[PDB]
Amino acid sequence: WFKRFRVSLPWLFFISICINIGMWFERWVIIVLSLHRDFLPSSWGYYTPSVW
Amino acid sequence: CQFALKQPQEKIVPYVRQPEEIIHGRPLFFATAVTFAGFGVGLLVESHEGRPTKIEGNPDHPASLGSTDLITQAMILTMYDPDRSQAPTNAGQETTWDAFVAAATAAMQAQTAKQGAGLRVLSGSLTSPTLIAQKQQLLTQFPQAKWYEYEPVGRDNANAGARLAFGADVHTIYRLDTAKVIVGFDADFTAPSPTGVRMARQLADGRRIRKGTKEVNRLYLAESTPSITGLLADHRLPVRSSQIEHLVRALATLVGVPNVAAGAPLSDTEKKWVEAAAKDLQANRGACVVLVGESQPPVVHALGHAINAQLGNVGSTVVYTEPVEDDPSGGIAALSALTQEMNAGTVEVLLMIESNPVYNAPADIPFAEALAKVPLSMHVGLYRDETAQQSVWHINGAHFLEAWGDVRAFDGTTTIVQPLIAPLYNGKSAIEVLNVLLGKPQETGYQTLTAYWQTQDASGNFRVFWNTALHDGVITATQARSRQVTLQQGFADAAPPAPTQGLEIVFRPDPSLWDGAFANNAWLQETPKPYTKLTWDNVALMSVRTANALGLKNGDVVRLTYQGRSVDAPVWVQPGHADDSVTVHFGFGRTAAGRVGNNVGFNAYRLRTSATPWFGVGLEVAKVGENYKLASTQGHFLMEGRKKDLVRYGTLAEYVEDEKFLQVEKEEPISLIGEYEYNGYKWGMSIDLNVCNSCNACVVACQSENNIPVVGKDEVWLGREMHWIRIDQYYVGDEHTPNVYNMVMLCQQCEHAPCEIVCPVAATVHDAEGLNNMVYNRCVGTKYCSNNCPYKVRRFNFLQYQDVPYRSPIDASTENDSIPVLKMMRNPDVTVRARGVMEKCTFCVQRINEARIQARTENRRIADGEIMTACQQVCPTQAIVFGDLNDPQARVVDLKEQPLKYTSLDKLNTKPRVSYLAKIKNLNPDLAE
Ligand code: SF4
Ligand code: SF4
Ligand code: SF4
Ligand code: F3S
Repeated sequence: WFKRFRVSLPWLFFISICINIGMWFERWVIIVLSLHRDFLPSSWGYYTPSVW
Repeated sequence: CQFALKQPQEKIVPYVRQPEEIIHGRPLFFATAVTFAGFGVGLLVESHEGRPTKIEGNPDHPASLGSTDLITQAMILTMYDPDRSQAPTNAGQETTWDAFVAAATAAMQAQTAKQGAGLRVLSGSLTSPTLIAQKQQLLTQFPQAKWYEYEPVGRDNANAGARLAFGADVHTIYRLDTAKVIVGFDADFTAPSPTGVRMARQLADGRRIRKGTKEVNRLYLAESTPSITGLLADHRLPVRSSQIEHLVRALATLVGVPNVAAGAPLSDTEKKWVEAAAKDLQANRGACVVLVGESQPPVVHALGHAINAQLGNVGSTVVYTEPVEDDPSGGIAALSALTQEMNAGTVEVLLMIESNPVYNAPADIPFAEALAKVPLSMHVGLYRDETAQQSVWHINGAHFLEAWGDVRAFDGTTTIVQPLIAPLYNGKSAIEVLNVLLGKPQETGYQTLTAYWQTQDASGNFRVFWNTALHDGVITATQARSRQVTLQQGFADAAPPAPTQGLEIVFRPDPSLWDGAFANNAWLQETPKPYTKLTWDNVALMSVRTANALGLKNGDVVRLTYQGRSVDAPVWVQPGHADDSVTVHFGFGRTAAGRVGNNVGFNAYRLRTSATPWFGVGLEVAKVGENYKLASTQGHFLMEGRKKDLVRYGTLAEYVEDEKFLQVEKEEPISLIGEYEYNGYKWGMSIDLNVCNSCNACVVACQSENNIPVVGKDEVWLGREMHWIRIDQYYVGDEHTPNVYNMVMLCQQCEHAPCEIVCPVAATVHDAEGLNNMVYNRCVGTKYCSNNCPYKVRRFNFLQYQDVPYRSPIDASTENDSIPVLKMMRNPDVTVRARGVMEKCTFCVQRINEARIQARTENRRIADGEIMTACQQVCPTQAIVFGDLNDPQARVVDLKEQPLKYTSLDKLNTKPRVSYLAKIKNLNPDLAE
């Protein structure tokens, strides 16, 4: 919102890091956080991602 | 990854001389039986072309009225197990069979100068008439020889408590056709026990809730460990298992039994349970039963008959008969009697037939070290058990689908064990082994079997009897006749001891793995244990109260030290369990089971005592572990407010007053997505969750039938178990004493299937018959369908799940190489899925297609009972009912009209084709609150 944190590239580069990581967690909230606990509580997983 | 421009030149080998009965492409069911505990179960096995493929119950047999057990179902993998013994071993070195007869008959001639003094035998509690009759020839040809019967789980107390209360020994036959009130203390009778299938159906036949039912069994259970009887139990009470022995003494004083002399005051809530039960047994006296499990001491089984005969159950419900087994005075006391004889070097020829006591020893009877103190110790077992590692000889086993033998079920109905196949490896069963000891080696098993039954058949001809005995299996001519009893009183005059304080380890057989004789069976191991959905692990179950006291979690690794012996076991908190007590599972840690049960830890046999072999109060837990895998399939064990979509429960107190009291009245839901008509066969299923006691026999029946692959424990903990049908415990409320309900979950075959609109290549489509067709070949492994499936029934072949306990699935050098022995247990009309292919409960299309095509060939329609799915005709309780919905006189369309009928997740209009029935559980007025 503030031009102080937009023209200043170290902040725009830190906010962009915080969005690329943040918008990855949105795709994790939408997919895994909504799949691992759904209908039928007897089908609740966790998905710790493997090394691959 | 297999690839080729053309599939290889598949060969078509015909017979060399085709039998007059084998039509290629047709099941040709046989009629055999299986010695579970010496008693028969009466099978009816699918013999495709010589080889068996699928084990089913013989509807004419009393021990299994058309439905099988959990162990009994997966014993087609135990046969087609590549770890089965393939040749005899002389002192570990593999040798031939005819070399054993050379050194076994040389030992008989060395045991003939001496009048058969060192020819002890360690068979396990056999009831086979032809094996009894050869035991008789062995004990008169060698008069001083002895035959010690040792089964680690068998009737050690119930047979020693029967003669403790009656004088001579009797064999009780409980009947639940007429039993309105069951009070079974520690009675796991709907268990893998020999009468488990019948006592599950006869108990379920009492709780068949319908449009107008008003009277239902009650089943007060009183058991320390939550068991598959506690699901059907309407008042289960978590008891310490040291109070049971004087919880029956309290019931035997309310019911009037003269000299019980009860002691050790019970509780505020265990006493309220024993007044309400006794006030319920005094009513409906003739139609009731007081069962007693095996864990209890013999004085409790003596009181189990002191109450049954006091309520007039003799002749009506409890029937005492001649003992079916040969000697009931064997077991833990006969194993110690032989071990004290193997010490000092009295034993010279020790044929351990099937007992495997080097593993099954109670750790006080030192059989491991008493062995090798004998010069010649044989063994005839299908697996090279921990005895074969230490015994000199080891004859191959000849698994019951390869052996010409017989059994004798409960009530004495003998069943000729009928070999479907000739033994894959040279068998030499227990009858073909005693022929070596008797001195008639070249005389096969079938020769002695008829040489005994020609004597026992005095009525009419033989081929009109023998083939009728082989056709039905059930001979039902040796029915164990009744016996007048006396019930000599005063057996309870001995005062009960001072109640000992401390945590109690209660020894229990594992539902799935009974006594470790089936530990290499990958099917009944991957199968989740009933209450705790663990698969490949033996655990120390504790109640939530008696683990928050020790500060324990679901993953720690405790060191159970009971009377000097430590075991280093995991821990799994079980809500229904009892306070200050842990349980154990019999038969897991086997050093030489094979490649499947080779290191599944926590051998619980090394904690027993042979004086407290089923429960003891001298345990010190003292956690020494931090984290363990504990692969369980379920996940959340709580009905998270999602009743009306999960198993709906109620009580008969509010079912007689309003039949439709849990059927929610909802309007016709709007559906934009068209509507299709199924004018053909409308294949539907109606599960009755009121009687689903989580026997897990339907879980294996879908594995034996649908070629479902076993998965390793490393990949079940990742939630990748292949199980098209699963039973779901849900533990509603009061985590110290929770009621537990099952909703056996399979593919609902939704008419508006959401898992179909989401397959990009259109693999999973619906049918004109009305069931979701999973096509395993068009499946590119997108795996999206499960994410749209509301029930998450669809299971995905993530890796090459095939022969997984025999080849770790995380490899690919052998993922196209198949075990040749395992290729025979697979169903020849179900696709053996490759990797990257989703699967689901297909209503057994392999049975619908082969029957519809047989119907269209004969220009007729499908009969109501002609298409039984694999999980329908294996469920002992007959919960699952599958059939045509368009046929108006069908047992499903007359079962989907019940007031309890509901479908899972009807808030999203999938139109599920399976329709569960609610769990009405007949609460007592003066016991509930
Ligand atoms: S439905 Fe499944 S769990 Fe229930 S009794 Fe039948 S086989 Fe056992
Ligand atoms: S219940 Fe699940 S697997 Fe069966 S048709 Fe519906 S979405 Fe597919
Ligand atoms: S119908 Fe057959 S394949 Fe489907 S869940 Fe039941 S047993 Fe398994
Ligand atoms: S969505 Fe499609 S292709 Fe295969 S596994 Fe699932 S079906």
